Amino acid sequence: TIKDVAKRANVSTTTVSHVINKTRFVAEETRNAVWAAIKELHYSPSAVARSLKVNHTKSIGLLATSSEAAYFAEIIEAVEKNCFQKGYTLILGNAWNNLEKQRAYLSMMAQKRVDGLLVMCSEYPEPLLAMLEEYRHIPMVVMDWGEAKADFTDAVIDNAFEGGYMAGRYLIERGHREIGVIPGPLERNTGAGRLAGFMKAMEEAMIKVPESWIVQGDFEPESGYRAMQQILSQPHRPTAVFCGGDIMAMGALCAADEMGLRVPQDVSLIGYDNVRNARYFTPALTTIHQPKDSLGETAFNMLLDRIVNKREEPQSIEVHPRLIERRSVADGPFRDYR
Amino acid sequence: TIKDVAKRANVSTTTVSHVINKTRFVAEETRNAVWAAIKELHYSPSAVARSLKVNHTKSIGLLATSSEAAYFAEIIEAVEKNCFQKGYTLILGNAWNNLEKQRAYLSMMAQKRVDGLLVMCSEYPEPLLAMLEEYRHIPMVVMDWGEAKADFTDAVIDNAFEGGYMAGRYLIERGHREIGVIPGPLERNTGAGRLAGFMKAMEEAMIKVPESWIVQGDFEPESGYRAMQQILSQPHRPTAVFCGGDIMAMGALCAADEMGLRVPQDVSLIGYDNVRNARYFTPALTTIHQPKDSLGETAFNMLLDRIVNKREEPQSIEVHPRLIERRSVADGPFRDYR
DNA sequence: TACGCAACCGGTTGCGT
DNA sequence: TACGCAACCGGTTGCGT
Ligand code: HPA
Ligand code: HPA
Repeated sequence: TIKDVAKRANVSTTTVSHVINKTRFVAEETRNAVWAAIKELHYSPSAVARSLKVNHTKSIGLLATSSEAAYFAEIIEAVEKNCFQKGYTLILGNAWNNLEKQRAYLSMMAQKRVDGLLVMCSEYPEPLLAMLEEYRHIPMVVMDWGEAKADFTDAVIDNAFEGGYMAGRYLIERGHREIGVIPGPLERNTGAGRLAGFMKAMEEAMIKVPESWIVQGDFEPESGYRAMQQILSQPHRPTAVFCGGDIMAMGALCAADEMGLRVPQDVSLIGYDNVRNARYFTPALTTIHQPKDSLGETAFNMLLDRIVNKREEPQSIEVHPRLIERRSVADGPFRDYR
Repeated sequence: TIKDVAKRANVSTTTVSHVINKTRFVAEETRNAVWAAIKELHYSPSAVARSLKVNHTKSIGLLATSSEAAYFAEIIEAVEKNCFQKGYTLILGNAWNNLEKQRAYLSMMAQKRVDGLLVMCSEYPEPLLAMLEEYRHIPMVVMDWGEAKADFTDAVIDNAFEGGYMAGRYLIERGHREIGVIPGPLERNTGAGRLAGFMKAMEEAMIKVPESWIVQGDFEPESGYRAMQQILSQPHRPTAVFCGGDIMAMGALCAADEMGLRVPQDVSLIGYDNVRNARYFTPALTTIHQPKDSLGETAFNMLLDRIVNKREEPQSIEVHPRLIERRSVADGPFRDYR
């Protein structure tokens, strides 16, 4: 069809091309005509054709886990913003922590020849670890590890441990010593990592956590509900609870409110993430905030660099968590004796 | 590089091709060799090359509004599931109710030659209306109108009005007559349409809504907060409130809980959407459920048809809302006198 | 000066033998 | 029998004049 343009315009296609991409001088008269031709013709230049030659699709691929979850959703929205802002196009792909689906997506992505890859697969078993290496060639950044797990990629690191520690302390310095914890999957960073940041704080203060007091979540509200309830269901119950993430948290508030417990009056809750609506949680949630947006843009940019500046050596940027004080935590028994 | 394969395998590329796409018989010996060549070679066949010839990218484009919002997010997750399941690849693009960004996305999409388009732009002014026609050629379904607004597209319709009516009735039949309403943007379907479904129910019951009692929302929690609060801030206040959507609702619960009002004891709230976590709202939200998942898959399929079965005539499928009874509504003053 | 020739990017496919 | 020739899909670009 570029041919149809050149022809209506009575010029070559090389010409037609150059005008469309402002790539070498062209007479006005000339320029005009092509524009008109492109116009009456209702012309849209194919990018697949163009891509075939130039050797880049100008589109990036997000090999995500799931996309509804507030946490995820929020990052993604970020990343898209950035792609759009720099001409990139986004391919959102969710493997749902499934290898098979992951190999698949990875393969379609390669075939569609994505300029780069953004990886958020939550859990990284050896198998997934290996597959990814099989594509070192396509440039990529893993956005969700605690520390760099491989040399063939870029990594953006969150400091989940120092976030976990932050959560513990606050609890501590506010009067508590009988604390519970609902962590997320241990097979994750935001799971294991947040937990241990928290646990160090406890060891530091000679506070021990009764195992009947730590209940595994999966980052979903329901798991929050079930844990909160299994915790407050006990003879002896804590005065404060540290919840792995905001959504599961919001599920801990429900349960407590269902056994007519009071937050923060009967139980204080500290969450983790600082999702867009935690302030409108009830009560408004106190939690550790993860810079999700800088998490996103910071990832793009590392990619873009590898893409453009053709970098070869892996990089790793750290991002920082921070405390957001709301109204779901209350002083505890030991406040004044400090 | 297909050439490099053919060569290592000592056969033609036509051959190499046919084996890779099981498109005509090939000797085993032959088949094997190519597989081996593809292998040692670590071969990934380009789809852009392939697309160039076959004339289809095998990828669809979502011209969305925003993607963090639970409602949206949930649909999207749906749609992706379906694309993946039928080989399609997804391009998520959010125009944020901005024409300029919309023209842009639309254009990149055309250029990248998407097999079809899924449209969710919330508001459709004449301008946006026109641009879309400029692409009748690319096959598309609008997933968010109340009734079909143009002949050059497919439409999936939700029945927002009969959802709005449902919400009113329940309120009514539960004892209420002093009701308020926080609608979403009137420039939308889920805004205007839900409102009027609701208002008919009221007219039907000689119930009038004091204008100081209807407060505009924007589907965001904060707008929920501000409205709830502007409503209960009055001398004379309603006994029940109908909220345009679940997230704004969850923001209405916060405020009420902040002026120490009681839900549903001091105010009953009926929401709209049935988002994944409304059950874990506090109290667990009573609301009208929109089949979001069937909303998604039902859209794909209309597209896929137009794509595959090359249909030309616009279609329109209707989907149905339904009541989900939770614990945020309580009997009202007139219950027994009915 | 301002522009055109023609080869190539990596696959697919209609005819052949 | 099982397979190869070569033209084409729609652009881009190094040399020319
Ligand atoms: O691994 C995770 N999954 C879901 N939500 C999360 N929020 C923090 N970490 C996670
Ligand atoms: O237009 C809308 N926008 C956001 N959320 C929504 N939920 C229902 N309708 C809408």
